[PDB]
Amino acid sequence: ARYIGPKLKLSRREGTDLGLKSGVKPYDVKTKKAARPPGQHGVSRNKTSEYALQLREKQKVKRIYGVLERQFANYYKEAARKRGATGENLLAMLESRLDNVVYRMGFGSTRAEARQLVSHRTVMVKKAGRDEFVRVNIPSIQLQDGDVIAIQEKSREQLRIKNAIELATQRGIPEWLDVDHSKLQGTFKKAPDRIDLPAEINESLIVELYSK
Amino acid sequence: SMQDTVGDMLTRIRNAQMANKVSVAMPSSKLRKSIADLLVSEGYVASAVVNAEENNKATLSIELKYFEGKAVIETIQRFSRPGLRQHRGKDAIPTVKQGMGVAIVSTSQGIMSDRAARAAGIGGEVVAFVA
Amino acid sequence: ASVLTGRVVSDKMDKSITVLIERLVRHPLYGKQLRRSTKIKAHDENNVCQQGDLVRIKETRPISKTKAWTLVDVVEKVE
Amino acid sequence: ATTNQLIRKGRKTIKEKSKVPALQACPQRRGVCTRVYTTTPKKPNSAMRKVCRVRLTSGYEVSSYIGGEGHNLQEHSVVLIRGGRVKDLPGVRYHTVRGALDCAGVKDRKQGRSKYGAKKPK
Amino acid sequence: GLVERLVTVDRVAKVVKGGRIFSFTALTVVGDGNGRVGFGRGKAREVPAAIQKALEAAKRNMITVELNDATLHHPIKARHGASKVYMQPASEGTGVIAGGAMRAVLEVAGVKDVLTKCYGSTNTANVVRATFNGLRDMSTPEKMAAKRGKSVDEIL
RNA sequence: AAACUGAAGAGUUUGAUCAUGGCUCAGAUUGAACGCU
RNA sequence: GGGGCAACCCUGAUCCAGCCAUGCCGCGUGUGUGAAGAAGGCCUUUUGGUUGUAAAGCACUUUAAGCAGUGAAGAAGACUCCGU
RNA sequence: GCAAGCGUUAAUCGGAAUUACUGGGCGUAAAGGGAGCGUAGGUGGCUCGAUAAGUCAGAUGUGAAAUCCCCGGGCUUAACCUGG
RNA sequence: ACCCUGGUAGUCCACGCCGUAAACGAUGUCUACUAGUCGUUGGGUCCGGACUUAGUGACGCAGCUAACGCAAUAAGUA
Repeated sequence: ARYIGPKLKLSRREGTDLGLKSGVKPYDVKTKKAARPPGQHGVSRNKTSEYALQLREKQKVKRIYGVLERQFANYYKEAARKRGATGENLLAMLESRLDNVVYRMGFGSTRAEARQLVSHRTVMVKKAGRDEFVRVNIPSIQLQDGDVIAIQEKSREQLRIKNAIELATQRGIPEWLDVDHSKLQGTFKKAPDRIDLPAEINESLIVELYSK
Repeated sequence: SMQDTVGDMLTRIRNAQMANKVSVAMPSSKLRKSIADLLVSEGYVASAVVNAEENNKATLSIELKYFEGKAVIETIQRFSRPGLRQHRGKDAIPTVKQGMGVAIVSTSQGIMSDRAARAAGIGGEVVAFVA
Repeated sequence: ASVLTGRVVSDKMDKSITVLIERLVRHPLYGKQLRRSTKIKAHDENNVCQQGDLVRIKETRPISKTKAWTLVDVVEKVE
Repeated sequence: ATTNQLIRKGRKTIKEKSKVPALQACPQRRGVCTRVYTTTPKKPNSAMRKVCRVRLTSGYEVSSYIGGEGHNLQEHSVVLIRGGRVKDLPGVRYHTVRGALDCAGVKDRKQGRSKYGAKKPK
Repeated sequence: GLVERLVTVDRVAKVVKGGRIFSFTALTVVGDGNGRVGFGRGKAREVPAAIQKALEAAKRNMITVELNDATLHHPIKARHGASKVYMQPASEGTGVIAGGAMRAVLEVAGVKDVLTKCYGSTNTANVVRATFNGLRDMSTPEKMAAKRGKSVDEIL
């Protein structure tokens, strides 16, 4: 499954912009309500507890990338087992998802529209070492060091892809990704480092929550 | 009566340092001297000299050390007691204070520190933990 | 091949002795070694050794219902 | 509790018995109602709670609690009994399953419908 | 530039002729986040005055702890009365997995990854004090070597 | 090269406290059953 | 695997198909854009808040399912013929 | 908050250091036998030897495969399969 | 019933049973070590004192304890 309902009341529950709306308007203009959480009361009394800043920090990362709990608790299980820091191996698995990468590269206005491109067989992946361009319809493919992404010839004249590039340039392009607008082709050169993503996400709260 | 000669030795040292005594003395023995010699060479006590007394008896005197008015030997506990002996292999020697302390090990090459036994790749009876 | 040593606690059978072998089987949870013992009936063809002796016994083909070991050497004898 | 004392006697913990013996380690058991009555709870609070005494297929005859507002149980009603005690009711350690066999789901339930065997309203 | 955090606020009572006099006790842990930490608990009739009084009692009960740049140097087992605590160093990225009382002192003292477990009674005041004793009694390889008159290389 | 990574507590006895000590809870798991879907 | 020189026969082993959300895993039920912030519900200090960019509208996309084609690999080359 | 599932019940371990070997207690919270002698048993002073059973180390054989973990490889991904 | 006046078993003796008490220091026995002060019992050795032993007490450090409190006759360290 995936979350279908309104997107600007997710951000509002987190208290920050989640990039769930393409950046044609400022975040405080698309919703204009983003001071109070959604619903009747929203901004009120009661002192939030340690568990609440843990749940809300993990709910936020899940909402950013669009991954549900069962697929996201498997990621933490891969990141714990894996050598090195858990909360940084987790942020790499989520940034190495094929549906996330065709949005960091500029073919999707937002991850939900980049999820709609990978799933609808409009994005080809080529594993580094192999020479064929397989078509894929699995958003959760973990890219590796050297994988090359390319848009399908049938859907290379997409009117929604063409403006997703325009709008990405303002947002910028990461350094661990090499994009080619003319050839509608990219390259997952490297998994992103911890200091290449926003410092407002506190991954230490995520690892803290998955230990009861 | 007394059935733990090694435990008596450590208890004498533990109480003497708790009482800020300059030195601790007890009847001597090769096993006691071997442990006392290791404490000297590990740097936990100043010196340990054996004085041969009459009637084929000996006295082992150990000079204790204090750092900033505190006893150098913070903890000295016995691991392999007579009621339950503890022998370990070369890879099962328990460390003391993450390598800072000494686990006195009785190997076939004599009493020596745990770091020495691992270097020699040899196990033995872990007789005490001193830190 | 497979020799075992123990004392003789009984020798009142014809061409047969009971040997008490001691072992130190260690407790699997508490680590203390408990000294246990089993009575093995060996075959003494000439019926020479008495009770209280050290005897080596080796496993062989069974000679009786509950006897499959044989005496090979008497290292020690009653004082 | 020395080492010699532990290798002689040894620590013996005791396992607790089941709090729902009539089920015989089964999630639910079916039974026949032999009495459908009401009774009063213990000291702190007051009510008339609905209880049915049911003879189960396991040979036990226990009393289960009919939860919800309204029911349709009488003598010789076939009901599913699950575990779970009622704190206010002494000697009641089972709940009758609503909607299971003869017991009907709570008529006008809307929120916690699956706990009371009520279909989703169209 | 000091980090303060409140551990618990409890409502206590005293009995008099007319009835009960309710007061509030607050236990805080103040720390630099760079090795300096300290706890204190204050009592007042109002919660804000109990919190404020707890902070001042903590800023004067402070210690400096030499950490292993992310975590502790060696496993620690300490106790205050009936609360027994235990802490051991953890790898980087593990995080401070601890109970609310243990987490407060460790997080504000600068520890970022440590494995803890509280035994005995989990009274917040005594657990905070038992952890405080363990952090103050914790030793450094440099201090151990200098205590024996040897070098850190001579003492692995 | 690697197999070497792992440890959280809470509620409830009191006018209040600390301790003791039971009970309960948050986790994981299933050849599962049942209810709603 | 059993029988036979083989041809071949037998094999509810096995290889598959059927039923079941019983479990694990994966995908979907759309995506962008949309404000005097529509109506309806709910609260309300009776006029504001909230459902809420949510909806409508506008522009797209067709994974899965459906329809139509095409189409590997699971096959070990038995027999028969030639040569050594 | 989960999601084609979600809850409830049953059941095991956990949390429970609440049988405590790791890792608890016994003046007053439960807990020292009324006291002693003593059998089996447990444990046991110093020094010089012998032995090598315990202990430690090495080698060799064995510890099936699967499973677990590590490094890889194939299923579009994953579950799955798989080489060392 | 408490109080009063009487009063039998018992209390006493011999020989046997019983085997229990808040049979308590509510603290098993045996070792070694760890500031000190003041009593007291039975010794001993010195010069009215001093010292040293084996008991028996009152205090009081460190240490321990939830606290009370224990504290060389430990509930301290083993």
